[PDB]
Amino acid sequence: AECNIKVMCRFRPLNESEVNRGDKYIAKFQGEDTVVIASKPYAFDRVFQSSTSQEQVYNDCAKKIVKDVLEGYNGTIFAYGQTSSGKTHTMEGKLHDPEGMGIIPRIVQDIFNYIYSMDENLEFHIKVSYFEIYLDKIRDLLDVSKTNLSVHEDKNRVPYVKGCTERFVCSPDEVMDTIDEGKSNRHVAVTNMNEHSSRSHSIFLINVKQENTQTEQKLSGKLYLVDLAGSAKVSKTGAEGAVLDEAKNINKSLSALGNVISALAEGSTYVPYRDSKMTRILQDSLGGNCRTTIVICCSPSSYNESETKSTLLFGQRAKTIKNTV
Amino acid sequence: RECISIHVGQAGVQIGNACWELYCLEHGIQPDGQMDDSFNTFFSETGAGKHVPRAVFVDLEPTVIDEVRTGTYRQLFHPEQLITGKEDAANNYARGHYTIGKEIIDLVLDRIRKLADQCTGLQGFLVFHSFGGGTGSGFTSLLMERLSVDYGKKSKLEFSIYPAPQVSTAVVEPYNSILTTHTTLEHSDCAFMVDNEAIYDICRRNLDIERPTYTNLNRLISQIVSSITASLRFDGALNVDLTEFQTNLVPYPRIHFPLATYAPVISAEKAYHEQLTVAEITNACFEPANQMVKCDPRHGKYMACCLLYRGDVVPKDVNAAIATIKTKRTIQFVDWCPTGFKVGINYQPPTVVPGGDLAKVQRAVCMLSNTTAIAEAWARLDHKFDLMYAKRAFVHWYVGEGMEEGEFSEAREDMAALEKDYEEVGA
Amino acid sequence: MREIVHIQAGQCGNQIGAKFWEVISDEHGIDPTGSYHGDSDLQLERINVYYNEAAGNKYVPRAILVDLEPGTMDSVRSGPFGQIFRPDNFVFGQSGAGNNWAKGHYTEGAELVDSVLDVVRKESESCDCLQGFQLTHSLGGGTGSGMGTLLISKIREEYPDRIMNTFSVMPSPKVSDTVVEPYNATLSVHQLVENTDETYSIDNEALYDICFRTLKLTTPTYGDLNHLVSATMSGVTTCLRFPGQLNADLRKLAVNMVPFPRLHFFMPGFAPLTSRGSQQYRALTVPELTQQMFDSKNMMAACDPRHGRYLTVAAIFRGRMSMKEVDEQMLNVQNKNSSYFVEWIPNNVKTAVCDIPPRGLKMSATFIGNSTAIQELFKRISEQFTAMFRRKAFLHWYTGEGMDEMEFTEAESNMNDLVSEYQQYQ
Ligand SMILES: Nc1nc2c(ncn2[C@@H]2O[C@H](COP(=O)(O)CP(=O)(O)OP(=O)(O)O)[C@@H](O)[C@H]2O)c(=O)[nH]1
Ligand SMILES: Nc1nc2c(ncn2[C@@H]2O[C@H](COP(=O)(O)OP(=O)(O)OP(=O)(O)O)[C@@H](O)[C@H]2O)c(=O)[nH]1
Ligand SMILES: Nc1ncnc2c1ncn2[C@@H]1O[C@H](COP(=O)(O)OP(=O)(O)OP(=O)(O)O)[C@@H](O)[C@H]1O
Repeated sequence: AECNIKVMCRFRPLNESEVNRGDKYIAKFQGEDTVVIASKPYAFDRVFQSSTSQEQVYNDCAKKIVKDVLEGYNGTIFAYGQTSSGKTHTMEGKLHDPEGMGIIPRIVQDIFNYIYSMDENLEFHIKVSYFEIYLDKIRDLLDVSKTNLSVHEDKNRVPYVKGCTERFVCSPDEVMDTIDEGKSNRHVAVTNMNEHSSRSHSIFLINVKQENTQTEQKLSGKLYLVDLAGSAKVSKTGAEGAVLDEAKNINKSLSALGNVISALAEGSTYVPYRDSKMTRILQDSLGGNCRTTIVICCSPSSYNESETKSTLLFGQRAKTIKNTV
Repeated sequence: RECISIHVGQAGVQIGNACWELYCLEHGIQPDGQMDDSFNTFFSETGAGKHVPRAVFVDLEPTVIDEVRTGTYRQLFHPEQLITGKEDAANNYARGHYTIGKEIIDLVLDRIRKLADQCTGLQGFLVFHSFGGGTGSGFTSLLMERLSVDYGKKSKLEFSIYPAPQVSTAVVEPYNSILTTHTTLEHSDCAFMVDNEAIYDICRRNLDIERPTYTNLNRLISQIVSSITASLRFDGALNVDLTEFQTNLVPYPRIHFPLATYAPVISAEKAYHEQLTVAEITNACFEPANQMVKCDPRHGKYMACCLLYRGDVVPKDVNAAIATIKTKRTIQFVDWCPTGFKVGINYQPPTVVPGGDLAKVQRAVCMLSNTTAIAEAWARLDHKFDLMYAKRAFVHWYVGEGMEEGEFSEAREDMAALEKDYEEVGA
Repeated sequence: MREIVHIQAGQCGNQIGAKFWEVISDEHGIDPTGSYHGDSDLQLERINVYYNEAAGNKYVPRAILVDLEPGTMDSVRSGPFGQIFRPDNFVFGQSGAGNNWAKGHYTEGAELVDSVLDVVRKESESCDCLQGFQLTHSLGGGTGSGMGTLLISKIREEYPDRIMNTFSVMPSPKVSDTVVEPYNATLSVHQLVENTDETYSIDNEALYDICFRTLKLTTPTYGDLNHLVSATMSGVTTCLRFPGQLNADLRKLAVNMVPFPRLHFFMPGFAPLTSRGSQQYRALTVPELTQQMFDSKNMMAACDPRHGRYLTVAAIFRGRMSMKEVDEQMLNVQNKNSSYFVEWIPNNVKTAVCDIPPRGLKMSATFIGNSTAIQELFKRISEQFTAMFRRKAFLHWYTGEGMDEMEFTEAESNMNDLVSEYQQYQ
C-alpha cells in the first residue's frame, strides 16, 4: 500500500583525466548506511565504494526488484548524477564481458532464468522497446524512419508511448542483439570530460505479460530502465556547437525531474509531472503502483565537489518521497 | 596616459551617448569632429585636425546601435566601432553569455586588441554595464573573464546599475545579479554600483526635477565618471591617477565594492542663492540620503574614503573640512584604518551642458567611499533571491539555455561567503 | 534584423490580422497600394521588420493568409487594404470545416499543410533572421482550431528554437456562437499548451463589456473589436518596431512573463479607451493611465483578477513620459494591492517604454498579465466539455475522420492538469 522509494549511492574510481590533474579522493565511508563528505553526513539505503564490482552492485540494487516486478507491481530503475559519474558504466557496461556488463543485460538474464525455473503452465509474453530524447523529440532507436513519437493516456490515465516498434521477444539472444543495435544507433559525442559521453536520456521499456492457464489469472508489468545524461558544466566541459543544443535538452529534462522531486518532497498539491515528457513518462513510476529504485553516482574528486553535494542533497530530497503502491 | 571606455547594454550605451557629449564639450570638440595633451587621454589625433574617441559600444540587439548611428553624434564616432549583434539577450545571463556572445566576442577581442596596440600609455579600462539586466550581465562577464585571463594586471573600473529595494524594472534581476557577481568577485578590481531610486531622489529633493528622465539621470553620472578622470585629463595641484583607485581603496583583493556620491547638485535659480564653499559640500557628500545607493551608512562604518575636488579650491580649507568631519561623531570610521581620507584637487572646474539641468558651480567634489553598508543590500538581494529559488521560479529559461542548478548553488554559497567576509571585516 | 513572420487562420483570425496590418500601416505611413508616404525617418528605419522592399518604392507585407473557404479571402481582398497583400500568399481550399476540429486537423489540414509549409519556408528564407512566428486563431469553430494548431505543431517541429506567439480568441458561457465550441476549445488547448511559447487569451464578452463600459458606443460591430485587439497587438510589437529608452522584445517580455513553460496564457490589455465626447474631461497623465491599466473591468478577459493572484504582469508604454513617475506608479500599484500579488516573487512587474506613440494620442500603454484568474475561464469550459462528453454527445461526426474518444479523454486530462497547475501557485 505504501513503500519508500529506494535510494542507492555509488562512488567510482578516479579517472585518468582526474588523477593526472591531482584530484584528492575526498569520499569517506562510515559503514553502509551513511557517507560523510567534508563533515556532512548523508544517509541512504546502501553506499557503494569504488572497489564494488558490477555483480555486487546489481545483487544489492535490483535482485529483489525482479521479484517485485514479476509479482505484479511495476519496476523503474534509473540513474542520476553529474558528468563523468559512471552512469553508463553502471547501467550499460561492457555487454560482451560477463564481468563488466551493466544492469540491463543482467536483468534480462535473471528474468529468463526465473522463467526457466518456473513451471511451464505460466505462459509469458515479453515485448521490448528502446528510444531516447533529442531536440525535445522522442527518437525510437530500433527504427531510423521515425523522428518524433507521442505519449498517450491508457484506460486508467497512465501515460505511455505510442508508435514505437514493440518487438515481441522469446529468447535472450535476440534481446541482446536488439540492445546492441540500439546502442550502435545511439548518438554519442567526444568531449573533454568524457569520450563516450551519453548526450541523451535512453529509455528501455520491457512489457511483460503473463497468464496462468489453470487459475486463469492475468498480470502485466512495465519494467523501465532509464539511463539519464549528467548535468554538464559548461566551464568544465568547454561545450560549443551542437553539444550546447544537446545540453539544452539534457538540462531541461534534469531540471524538470528535479522540480518533480522537489514538489514530491515538499508535498505540493499539483506535483507538476507535465513540465517535460521525461517527467510525464515517470508518472506511474513516481506516483503510481511502482516500486521505484534510483541510483545516484558521485565523483570522489575535489574538483566536482559542488555537483557532488548537489547530487547528495537531491538524493536526500528524493529519499523521503512515498509512492501510492 | 590613456584609458579606453567600453560600454555594454542599453544602460551602458545610453550612458556613453549622454557622457561623450559632455566630454566633447569639455574638450571643445564640436559634434562634426573638429574644433594639446588634455584631450589625448580619451581622444586620439587622426592625421591632421580630426579626433576619434577610445571607446566601443557593444550590444546584442541593434535597436540601440542603429539609433546611435542615425542620431546627431554621427560624424564624431567611428562608423566601425559601434558593434551590433543579431539576437536579443532577453534578460537572460546564459543567453547573453553563451549563445549570442560567442559569435561576436571573436571580433570584439581583436578590435580592442588592435586599437590598444597603437596606444602606448594605456593605464587601464573602464566598462559601463548593468547587472540588473541580461546583456550587461552576460556579455560583461563573458568579456571580462577572457580579458582578465589575457591581460590580468591591467586595471578595470566597473560601473553598474543595481535595482532598488521596493522598485525593480525587470523580474529576473536577482538571478542575473547573483549569477554574474560570482564571476565579478574575482576579476573586477573595483566596481561602483548605482541605485535607480537614489538617483531619482537626488534630483527630486535637491535639483527640483519633479518629472525627470534617464537623460537627466545619466548627466550627473557622466559628470561623476568625467570628474574621477579629470585629474588625469587636466593638471592639478595634487594629481591622482587611475592606479590610486586600485591601491588605496581596495584594502583586500575581494572587498572592492565602494559606494559613490557627488556634490553640489543644484538648479540654476537656486545656485545664485546658495553659496559654494567646501564645508557644505563636504557635509552633504557624507549625508546618508545624498548617496547614489539606498543604503544606510549609519548602520555600518566607512573603511576608506577618497575625495576628489574640482575647481579653484585651496588645500587648507579642505584639510579643515576633513578635520571637522573626523571630529564629527555622527559618522563612524573603522579602527583598521584611522587615516581613511585621500584628498585630491584639480584646477579645471566643472562644465555645464547648454540647456542642461545642472547649473554653473565654481567648485565641486566626487566622493567614492568604501564602506560595509553594501552588505545589507547584498543580504537583501540574497533574501529575495532565495524566495524565488525555493519555488524554482524562472529556472526553465536558464536550464533551457545550457546551465543547471549547480552554478545557481555556487552563486548562492558565494554570496553567503561574501556576507561572511563583510561581517567578519566589519567587526 | 529580427524579422517577424505573420500567419493568419480562420475568419476572426484573418479579420483581426487584416485590421492589425491596416493600423500598423497607418502608423508607418504606408499607402493602401503599398507606397511609403511617411514623415518620420523612424517609420522607415524598421519597416523591414514586417514589410519586404519591392520595386518602385513599394512595400509588400510578410503576411500569410490561409482559409478553408474562398469567402474570407474574397472579403479581405475587397477590404480597404486587401490589395497590399501578396497574391501568392492567398492559399485556400474549397470545402469548409463545418465547425469540426477533426476535419480541420486531419482531412483538409493534411491537404493544405503541405501547400502552406513551403510558402512559410520561402518567407522565412527571404528575411535575414526570423525572430518568431506570430499567429491569430480561434478556439471556437473547426477551421482555426484544427488548421492553426496543426500549422503551429509543424512549425514547432521545423524551428524548435524560435518563439511561437499566438493571439487566441476563446469562447465564453454568456456568448457562445457555436454548438461544438467547448469540444473545439478542449481539443485546441491540448495542442496550444504543449507547443506554443506565448499565448494571449482573448474573450469576446470582455471586449463587449469594454465597449459598453468605457467606449459607450451605440452600435458596436466586429470592426470596433478588431481595432481594440489590434491596439494591443501593436503595443506588444512596438518595442522592436521603434527605438525606446528601455526596449523589450518578444523574447524579453516572454522571459519575464513565462515563469514556467505551461503557465504562458496571458491576459492582454490596452488603454486609454474613452469616448470621443468624454476625451476633453479626462487627463491623460500616467497615473490616470496606470489605474486604467490595472482596473478590473479594463482587461480583455472575462475573469475577475481580484478573485485570484497575479503571477507576473508587464506594462509596455508608448510616448514621452517620466521614468520616475512610471516607477513610483508601479511601486504603489504593487504595494497597495499586495494581497493580489503572489508573495513568493519580490517584483511581479515588468516595464518597457517606446518613444513614438500612436498617431492621435500623446501617451498610451499595453498590459500583459499572467494570473491565476484564467483558471475560472478554463474550468467553466472544462465542465461544459465534460457535461457534453459524459454521454458521448457530438462525436459521431468526429469518429468519421478516424478520431477516437481516447483523444478526448487525453484532452480532458490535460485540461484538468492545466487548471490544477494554475491552482497550485494561487
Ligand atoms: N472579435 C471578433 N470575433 C469574431 C469575428 N468573427 C467571428 N468571431 C467570433 O469567433 C468565433 C469562431 O471564430 P470563426 O468565425 O473564425 C469560425 P472558423 O472560421 O474558424 O470555422 P469555419 O468558418 O466553420 O470554417 C465566432 O463564433 C465569433 O464569436 C470577428 O470578426 N471579430
Ligand atoms: N540608470 C539607468 N538604468 C538603465 C537605463 N537604461 C536601462 N537601464 C537599466 O538596465 C536594465 C536592463 O539592462 P539590459 O540587459 O541592457 O536591457 P536591454 O538592453 O533591453 O536587453 P534586452 O531586454 O535583453 O534586449 C534595466 O533594468 C534598467 O534598470 C538608463 O538609461 N539609466
Ligand atoms: N564505476 C566505474 N568503475 C570503473 N570505471 C568507471 C566507472 N564509471 C566510469 N568509469 C570509466 O569511465 C568511462 C566513461 O564513463 P561513463 O560513460 O560511464 O560516464 P558517465 O558519467 O555515465 O557519462 P555521461 O554523463 O556522458 O552519461 C568508462 O568507460 C570507464 O572507463
